[PDB]
Amino acid sequence: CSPGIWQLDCTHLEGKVILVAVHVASGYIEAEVIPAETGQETAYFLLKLAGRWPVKTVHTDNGSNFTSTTVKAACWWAGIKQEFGIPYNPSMNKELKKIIGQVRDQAEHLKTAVQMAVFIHNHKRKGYSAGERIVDIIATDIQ
Amino acid sequence: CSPGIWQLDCTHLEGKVILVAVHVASGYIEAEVIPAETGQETAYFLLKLAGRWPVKTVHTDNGSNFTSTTVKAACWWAGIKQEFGIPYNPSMNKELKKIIGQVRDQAEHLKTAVQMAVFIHNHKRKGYSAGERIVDIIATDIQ
Ligand SMILES: Cc1cc(C(=O)NC2CCCCCC2)c2c(c1[C@H](OC(C)(C)C)C(=O)O)[C@]1(CC2)CC[C@@H](C)CC1
Ligand SMILES: Cc1cc(C(=O)NC2CCCCCC2)c2c(c1[C@H](OC(C)(C)C)C(=O)O)[C@]1(CC2)CC[C@@H](C)CC1
Repeated sequence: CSPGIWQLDCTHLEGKVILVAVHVASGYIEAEVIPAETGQETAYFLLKLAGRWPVKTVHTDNGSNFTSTTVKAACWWAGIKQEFGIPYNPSMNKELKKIIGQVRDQAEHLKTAVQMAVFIHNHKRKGYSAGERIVDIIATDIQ
Repeated sequence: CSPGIWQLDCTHLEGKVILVAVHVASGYIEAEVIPAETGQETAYFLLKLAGRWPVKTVHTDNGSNFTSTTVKAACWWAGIKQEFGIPYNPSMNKELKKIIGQVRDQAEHLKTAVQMAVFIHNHKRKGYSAGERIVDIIATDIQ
């Protein structure tokens, strides 16, 4: 997979919304609890992500996520296009919920447990970790 | 400078608080508006940062920032130590305020303009950009 492709999806836990972004080529994840599943939260999240990584295309399992003018304006400003090379055929959201449950009792707030789970996931040895693979993929792509 | 050293500081604009983290070796920045200048916001921010980058030591220009038990617990869990190799002698916070002012009229909310400014800063050509330098520094360090 190309080094600039990211997938964004929302999942639900404890009555709250978790926005999950996956760097498809490496398995690296960024995730955050958001108050509402809205175009404004999505747009703000995409702007943050694009300022930290070289985001070229974005995919999702719910295409209606990207219909708001707010999201479109954010993609426009950051130069993000929609991904079309990933067919929809009806993963880590469940594996991420697994880690959250493992650490949930260590934190009061769900948003804390989510970041603990992101940390665990990105640094776990699978023989590099996801965090190691993304930087080497993007670094190699620069050259 | 070592590839795992980050500097964290808060600055103020429009009556709000902006938390600014700098990867000292590359100039790469992450920044966010936070509601209050509190140990809980600092701790949560450090947990997010450490799950995304290999954070080994953290420095600051206001040492009292790191006295709360909440921050200490976060550093403990993520394995972060305090940096001692950067003497205090009384930069980018001003350069970042410069970019914010340049784009401020393009967004309603300050928090949006901040992320726009982070994007501009990390992708500006200075002949690589900060975003390119951090990944190559960390990738080279893995090997
Ligand atoms: C709200 C809250 C409060 C405290 C706190 O001040 N506890 C004191 C400690 C001193 C001795 C006992 C008296 C109680 C702590 C956390 C949190 C956490 O929320 C934030 C991320 C800070 C926003 C949460 O969601 O629970 C930690 C540990 C300490 C943060 C680090 C993390 C790995 C584990 C959870
Ligand atoms: C709150 C808000 C609302 C709208 C919006 O829905 N405008 C519509 C567009 C359709 C046509 C005119 C009618 C009005 C827009 C933004 C924001 C922004 O706050 C968030 C990041 C989304 C949380 C802000 O702080 O202003 C953007 C552009 C569009 C986001 C992208 C960014 C590069 C520039 C600012």
